[PDB]
Amino acid sequence: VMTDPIADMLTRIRNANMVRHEKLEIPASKLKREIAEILKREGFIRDVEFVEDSKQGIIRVFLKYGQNNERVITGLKRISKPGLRVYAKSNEVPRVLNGLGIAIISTSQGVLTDKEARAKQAGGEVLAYVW
Amino acid sequence: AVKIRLKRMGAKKSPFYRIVVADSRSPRDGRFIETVGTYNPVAKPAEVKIDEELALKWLQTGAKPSDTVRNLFSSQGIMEKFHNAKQG
Amino acid sequence: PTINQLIRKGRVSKVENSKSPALNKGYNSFKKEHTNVSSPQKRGVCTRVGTMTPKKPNSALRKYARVRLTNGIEVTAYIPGIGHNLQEHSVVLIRGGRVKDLPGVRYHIVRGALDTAGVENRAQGRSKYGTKKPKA
Amino acid sequence: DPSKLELEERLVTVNRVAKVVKGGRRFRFAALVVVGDKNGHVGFGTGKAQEVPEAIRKAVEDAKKNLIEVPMVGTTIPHEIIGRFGAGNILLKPASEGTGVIAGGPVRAVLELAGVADILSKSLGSNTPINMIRATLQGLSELKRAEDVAKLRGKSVE
Amino acid sequence: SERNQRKVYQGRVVSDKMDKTITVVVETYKKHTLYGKRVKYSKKFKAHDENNQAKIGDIVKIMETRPLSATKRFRLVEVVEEAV
Amino acid sequence: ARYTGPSWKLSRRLGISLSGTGKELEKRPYAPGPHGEYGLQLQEKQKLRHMYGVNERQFRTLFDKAGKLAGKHGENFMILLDSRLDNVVYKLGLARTRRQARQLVNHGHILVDGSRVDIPSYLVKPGQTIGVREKSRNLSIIKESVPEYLTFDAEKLEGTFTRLPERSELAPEINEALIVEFYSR
RNA sequence: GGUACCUAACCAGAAAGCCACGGCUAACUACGUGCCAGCAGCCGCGGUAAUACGUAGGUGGCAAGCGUUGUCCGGAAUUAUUGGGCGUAAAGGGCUCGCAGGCGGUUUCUUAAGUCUGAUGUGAAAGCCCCCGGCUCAACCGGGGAGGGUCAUUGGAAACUGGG
RNA sequence: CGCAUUAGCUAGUUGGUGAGGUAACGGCUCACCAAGGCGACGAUGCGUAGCCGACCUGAGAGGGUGAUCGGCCACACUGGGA
Repeated sequence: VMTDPIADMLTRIRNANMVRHEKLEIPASKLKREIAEILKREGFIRDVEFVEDSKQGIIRVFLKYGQNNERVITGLKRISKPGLRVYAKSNEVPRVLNGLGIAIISTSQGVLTDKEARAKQAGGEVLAYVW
Repeated sequence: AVKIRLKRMGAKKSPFYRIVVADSRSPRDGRFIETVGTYNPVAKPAEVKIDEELALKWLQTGAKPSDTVRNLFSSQGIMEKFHNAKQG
Repeated sequence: PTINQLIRKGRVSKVENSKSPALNKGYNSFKKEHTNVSSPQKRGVCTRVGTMTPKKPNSALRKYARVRLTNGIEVTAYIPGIGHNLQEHSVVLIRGGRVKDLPGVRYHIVRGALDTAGVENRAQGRSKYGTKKPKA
Repeated sequence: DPSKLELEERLVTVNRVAKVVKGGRRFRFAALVVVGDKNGHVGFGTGKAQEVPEAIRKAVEDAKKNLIEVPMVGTTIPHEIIGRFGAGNILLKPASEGTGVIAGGPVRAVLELAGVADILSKSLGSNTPINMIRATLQGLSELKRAEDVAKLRGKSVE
Repeated sequence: SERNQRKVYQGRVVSDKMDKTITVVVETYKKHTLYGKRVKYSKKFKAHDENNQAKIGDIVKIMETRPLSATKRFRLVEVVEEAV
Repeated sequence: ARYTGPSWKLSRRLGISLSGTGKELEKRPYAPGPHGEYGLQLQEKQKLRHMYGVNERQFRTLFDKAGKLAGKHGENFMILLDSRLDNVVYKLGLARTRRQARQLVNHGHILVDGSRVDIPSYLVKPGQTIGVREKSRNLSIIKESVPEYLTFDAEKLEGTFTRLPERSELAPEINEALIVEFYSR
């Protein structure tokens, strides 16, 4: 049964992105919405749209390919997993591909990028890396 | 009793001492309560440095300085500060 | 394995047993038991001295001794160098070093130590053969 | 393109290889060769021949046809990568100036001819030189330039 | 200045069969050193309860004391939640 | 120990002039004996060691000490090596060769801030004034016998280490990266 | 202990060995031996051209040391958390039902055990590292600092995990 | 720390009530009463070990050591008592 919904969203992207699909549709949650909002603000995806429903909702994500059909997302990794969580101190907040990629950290301050979190001097649950 | 005495550090023919507060039964270079300063009799002149606030704290608790420590305290003017405190 | 599976039953490192296991005992006379003490050489008494045939494709007469060590273990040793003075009842010093081509031979006798004499007319690698520096 | 750059070559190895035939064995010389400008272009070839000096010359020509461009920030690469090519598995971590090329065997040939001066590395997999160099070049092909990402992501390099 | 504090532990009762004596259990999460997963650890404690208030199942508070026997180093303070 | 052997065959093996003049490599610029990557790394280490004339154990530790400093490891490693007093004496021109400069120091002809230093491997620091002692002011070898990081005065026979070299001043024959490589094994 | 140190006088005079040299691995030739004597960590070498045996000349690496053995760690992303796997290479339980255990969809409120963060106390001295200073240098020694807790105590934040 | 090719272990044992004893709390001891207590989170047994600051190795995680120096413990022919 579904155990990691976040991993699933990351994997959905990864897979769509592998076959250069235009868009994909992920069952929503508050955190999935927040993740997707980050990806947009960092320019890993073109757009995100929220479709409401009787069930949980749907997030539509629109993948972003540069000219020469180059993928903007190279990779996405789930770090903290259900079967072994990972938390980072503020000084240990991970750099991803030496700054070209990003880390999404769930913090008390909120779900932030690595840059974001390091500025607010926060740590928290390291959800994913994206490069 | 609690003493104030010299702990031998340094190397074979070049002694250096730290002035430590120590119970009497403790081994010379072993267990001690607090470091109070440092005496380097080898240099010319003998380099002495003492942290009064502790030295006096421990004189007034009734740690007794060993003969040399006493004389080191004298030259920095501790023994005066100790004597004048018991009066005023 | 899953993390939970490691928490339950961890990783188990291998055992790396000694290349020279007769050096790695002692013997306590009073207790009559083996000690577990590694040593860099041992002493022992030659119970036999002979020659062995190497395993193929090598061919020679390889000079060996059958030594009973101070710790009461009995071991075959190789006798290196050209020509030696070991008979039965010689007191020898064995070191570590298997001879590859001699099945059973895990130790080398030390030349120049105890009753084992140095190699005669050796002039290069002398120290490895227990031989003093010829001139003066 | 290879006829405007001036390339140093390095022989990585030469195996004698052997095909069974009716009356015995046909021995040839398979020369594996890296070549580079020492300014961010590197690449490798093989040549097979009946005599060694020709096998090298064939391999060198091959390497000039299959160059790649290595992205380099300062004297190092932009960011960490793990270049895989079947069992070949090379870690490449960027390093501070004056570090030197801390790398092993074939991987060193590639990086030194590429013109990386400061890099950490480690062969985490196979050491068969062909697939070690393949892996290394996979790695160097997958390095992303910080300007190129910024144009992809629609951001500043700052 | 004020008194220094004894340790307090909120736990669950797992026996009442002894006279005036409950066996509380405290369940806490100790990290594994190597792996980093938190693991459920249980520590039983004998505590002294004078009026036999606490029964098997109850979520009790306890406080450390001087030794009250070979094993009892705690007294029952409160019964925070009763059994079902 | 020190190497007291022939100075030329070292130059000839390495394929550089260690004296800096060229003269070991005038007649026979090829290896000693009848036959005239690890190699090249080793060659480069032995280049720099044999030039300045230190034994490996002291050289490997002078490299470990230079690592702790801030900047390029190879660069800073050459800088200390240059600071050695035997070398500074030789650079100030008080001696014709490094082996003379050593012996000058070792036998106690040199002063550093007025005081006798009889240690070739003394690591000279900026500000410090190298001088000859008064017993040895009229040594033949000194009278017989300069970079910008140093300053000299041939009247007074006393120099000064005014700054640290900077690497462009030091021996450009040396690829110090190779030596940093040599040690990373 | 007339010991360190210092001054004066005399003499290159009294003071270099050890291992290696086929590859790994720096540095090669000759003679002797001829699967023998021997070498060897490994691949192996030795039956007439032996750079691998023994010697000699030289060369190389170190140096008052140099080799050898033993033991430990590394090389060994070779018990793999970092950091491996299981079609055919070693590796999917013969198959179920399941107790414990591990894991758990979506929203909102709340707690705050986890988690993040602050302050305080403590984690001796020496050591290691850093910055200085003393021995002619260094080793060594000293001073000031830093580090180091599944740490205690007491405040904050509340997304995530755990309660309710 | 190792061992399940060690799974049960305990009967002053676990708790209580008194008294005695101790510098002091306490099965510490004794009497009486109760039936408890511990253990698959590994009890119990067997084997091995003084522990630590540190030290060695390693990119680190980790592994190995616990000479010297400092802390703590234990022991003083062996077993027991004052």
